[PDB]
Amino acid sequence: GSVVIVGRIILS
Amino acid sequence: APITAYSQQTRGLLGCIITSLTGRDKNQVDGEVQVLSTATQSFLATCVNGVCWTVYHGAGSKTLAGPKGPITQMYTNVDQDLVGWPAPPGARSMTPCTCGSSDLYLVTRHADVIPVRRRGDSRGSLLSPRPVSYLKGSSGGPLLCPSGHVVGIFRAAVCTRGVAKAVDFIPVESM
Ligand SMILES: *[C@@](=O)([C]([C][C](F)F)[N]C(=O)[C]([C][C]([C])[C])[N]C(=O)[C]([C][C]C([O])=O)[N]C(=O)OC([C])([C])[C])C([O])=O
Repeated sequence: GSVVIVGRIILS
Repeated sequence: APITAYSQQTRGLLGCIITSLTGRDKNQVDGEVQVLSTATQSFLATCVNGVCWTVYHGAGSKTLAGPKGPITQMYTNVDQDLVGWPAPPGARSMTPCTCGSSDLYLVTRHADVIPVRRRGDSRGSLLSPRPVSYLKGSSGGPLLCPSGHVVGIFRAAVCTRGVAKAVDFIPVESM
C-alpha cells in the first residue's frame, strides 16, 4: 500500500 | 501565536483506499504540510527544500502516491525515525530555521498552532499542557520559529495520564 495525501495545511 | 494555519481535506475514505492500492494520486498538491494516511495510521509530512519529510514509525518504507504513480523514498533513516520523499510539484517548500530561536510553534493536524519552549536539541515543553489525543495524527508536523522557518518535525509526546507536557522532535539538522 502507498501512503496517501488526504489533505493539506496552508501556512501563513 | 504569530503564525496561522488552516486545513483543506482533499479525499475521503474510499478514494484513499483506492489511491493506496493504485499508488496513483492525480489531486493537485498545495501547502507546506501534507496530511497523510495509511491503512492503520494518520500522520503529517512537512515540505523542506523540495522534500516531504515524515516519521518512519508512521510511513515505514512505503512509497507515496503521486501523479505519476508511487514515489520511492529518497531518504530512509530508521534510527533518526526520519523518511523523505521528493515533494510532488505544488507542495510549498519551507526553509530550515537556523536563527536559534527558542520560542517555537507546533502545527497540528487540525491546523492549530501551539506554543512550545525549546529545551534541548530534540525536546520542547508545551507552555500549556494538552490531552495527547489532540496530538495524535500530528507526527511529522512542523515545529516553526517565529519567522515561519522550520526547526524540526514532531515525533512523540512526553505524557502522563493522557496529558502531554512536552514534545520530542527531529531537529532540522538531521534533515
Ligand atoms: C505520531 O505518531 C505521535 C502520536 C502522538 F504523539 F501520540 N507519535 C507517537 O505516538 C510515538 C510513536 C513512537 C514509536 C515514537 N509515541 C508517543 O508519542 C509516546 C506516547 C504514547 C502514550 O501516550 O503513552 N511518547 C513516547 O514514546 O515518548 C518518549 C519520550 C518515550 C519517546 C502521531 O500519532 O501522529
